[PDB]
Amino acid sequence: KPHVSLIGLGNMGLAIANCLIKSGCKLTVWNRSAEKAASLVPQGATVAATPAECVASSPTIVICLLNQDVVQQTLDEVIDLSGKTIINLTNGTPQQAVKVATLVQQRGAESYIHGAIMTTPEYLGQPSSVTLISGPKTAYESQKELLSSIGTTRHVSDDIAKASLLDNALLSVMSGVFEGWVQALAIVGAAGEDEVDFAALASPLVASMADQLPVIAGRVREKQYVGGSPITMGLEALENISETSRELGVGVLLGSMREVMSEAVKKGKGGESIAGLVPMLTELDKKW
Amino acid sequence: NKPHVSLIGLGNMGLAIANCLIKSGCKLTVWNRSAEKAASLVPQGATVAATPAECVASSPTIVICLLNQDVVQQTLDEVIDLSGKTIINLTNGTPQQAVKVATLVQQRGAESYIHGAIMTTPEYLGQPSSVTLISGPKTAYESQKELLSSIGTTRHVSDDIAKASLLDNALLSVMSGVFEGWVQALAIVGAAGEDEVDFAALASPLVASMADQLPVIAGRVREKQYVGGSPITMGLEALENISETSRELGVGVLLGSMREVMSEAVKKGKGGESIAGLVPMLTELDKKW
Ligand SMILES: NC(=O)c1ccc[n+]([C@@H]2O[C@H](COP(=O)([O-])OP(=O)(O)OC[C@H]3O[C@@H](n4cnc5c(N)ncnc54)[C@H](OP(=O)(O)O)[C@@H]3O)[C@@H](O)[C@H]2O)c1
Ligand SMILES: NC(=O)c1ccc[n+]([C@@H]2O[C@H](COP(=O)([O-])OP(=O)(O)OC[C@H]3O[C@@H](n4cnc5c(N)ncnc54)[C@H](OP(=O)(O)O)[C@@H]3O)[C@@H](O)[C@H]2O)c1
Ligand SMILES: C[C@@H]1CCN(Cc2ccccc2)CC1=O
Ligand SMILES: C[C@@H]1CCN(Cc2ccccc2)CC1=O
Repeated sequence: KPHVSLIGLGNMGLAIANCLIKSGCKLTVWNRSAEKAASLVPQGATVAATPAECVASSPTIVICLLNQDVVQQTLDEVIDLSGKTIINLTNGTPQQAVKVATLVQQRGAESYIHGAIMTTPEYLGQPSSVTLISGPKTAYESQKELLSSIGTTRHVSDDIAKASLLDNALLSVMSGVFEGWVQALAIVGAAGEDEVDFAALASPLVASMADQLPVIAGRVREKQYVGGSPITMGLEALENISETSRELGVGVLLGSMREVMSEAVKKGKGGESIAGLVPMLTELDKKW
Repeated sequence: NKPHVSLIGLGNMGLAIANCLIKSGCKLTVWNRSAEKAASLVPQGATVAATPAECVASSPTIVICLLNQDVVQQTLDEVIDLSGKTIINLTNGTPQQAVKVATLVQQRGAESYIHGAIMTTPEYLGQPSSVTLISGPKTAYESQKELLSSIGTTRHVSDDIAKASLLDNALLSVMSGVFEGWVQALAIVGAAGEDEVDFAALASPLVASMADQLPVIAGRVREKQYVGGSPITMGLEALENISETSRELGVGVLLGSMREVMSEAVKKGKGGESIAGLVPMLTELDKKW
């Protein structure tokens, strides 16, 4: 059986551990809270006392910690990475991926690849569950069979930072959808409506909007901001969402969207489509 | 002969309604504050009324599509007599605004008032895939159903006049969040030198995974089930990394209300809960996040 080490046994790390044991790995684990390995012990996992001991146990090291600062802290006293391949599945920024890749290279690592898991723990290991991988193609090819334990991989780039770039863009879309969905369900529930019946009404209309995301992308690329749905009109609709909510005693999200649309109107872009908001963001480092 | 219909409002959506009503065979009379927006309708046989009152006198059915319900109310200050008139109001507004305008139209003697929420853009109006939600008296809806088929498929959601606007506001909340996240995503990948169209293709099946989990979250919200494998603490860390990814590229960042409500959920002891746990954050407190 191939020896694999895993650092991190949180919600996603434990799911990774179970996938690696099911695929036939000899697994060594480490977690700050060592008790999170308990369900792995009857399955034959070994628990390392320290990160260094965990890394010493295997030639392939998978990491899945909260963030890349925690990865750097955890690898602090891991002096010898010669012969080791690092597979980092920890969310972070593009430059954080560069920082961790450089750290492990300085300690003699053979390769670093980054992955962004685009599913939740309970679906990890299913073929529909995608993980985006970035890093040298030779390293991806060497790890692809091990990685198939967690589902389908997609090699998106040889640049080690690109999985995190794409992760952050995809999680932006997901965060916006969830912000809008939480607002919608708060309104519907406070009004005495049934959330499940509402979802049956809303899901197909969301599917339609999903099919326009590509249309918007092309217009953004081509700087085409003229259409039939101007920002002034969308902002009026958002102000009515606030008031609908307030009347029901419900709080309101979507404030950054109101603020960037309001400023677009002040700047003379009120007749533009929401594509016109993209340059509002790219031209200024500001939290709206 | 062609049935007479009047339309108040010739903006982006009002002009698209006008064209649909003309294509379906109506004798259309229109009014708009900026009267020149009727110019493309005149060669098609539309009549232009001087005033809102003259527009309403011209037909038994009056469609309204104005910016907001305050503009509808300002226009109704100019319309005293709605005897023999059915009003179809397709103006976005709040549930209470719909109740108020229904009362104003009743005081003017209207036969009926129905409210509609158009859930598409102007260029798609008239397609049978395009949905408009309708609320108000079912007899009035059934009498207007053939006329309304000019703008696509209608769905009568409730006899309660406020319901189309309640559902519109909730659906537009979802759409606004989708757009907010998509603008952020496109700004990041554009600034990074990536192609937006290729990103949309890469994103397609992943956005699909996201859109199938909306009914799952709804059921969890209804049943108050907030425990899962994707805690708010972890999601908040990912959102903080979106801000820093954006800053590394010189790009601004949206999603602030989401970061704020999630931070407060952590303060209230809900950091281990799922997204569904944010819904009671909103229903328990009138606050702008
Ligand atoms: N869960 C998901 O749905 C999901 C989906 C896709 C990707 N991911 C990504 O997977 C990564 C892990 O997420 P998760 O859901 O497993 O989060 P989690 O359940 O909160 O687990 C966090 C992990 O980080 C460790 N950790 C946190 N702070 C630490 C510190 N100061 N020192 C040492 N260890 C520390 C935790 O150790 P303890 O056990 O000792 O607390 C635990 O192993 C994140 O980057 C996340 O974005 C998660
Ligand atoms: N994608 C869309 O465009 C879309 C989708 C679904 C629903 N809707 C809804 O349709 C309604 C109309 O939207 P739209 O896109 O047509 O907006 P629009 O192009 O901005 O048109 C606004 C309309 O309201 C009129 N108006 C504004 N302020 C006025 C005032 N103070 N007094 C008199 N008239 C005034 C305008 O008259 P002037 O021409 O004289 O300015 C124009 O007729 C809104 O409630 C919107 O939410 C729009
Ligand atoms: C599809 C999964 C969902 C869990 N992850 C984080 C997350 C972020 C915000 C809200 C819930 C979960 C990202 C994913 O890729
Ligand atoms: C489906 C159409 C798309 C334009 N929407 C305008 C809008 C609303 C909120 C935020 C941005 C744009 C309204 C709609 O109903």
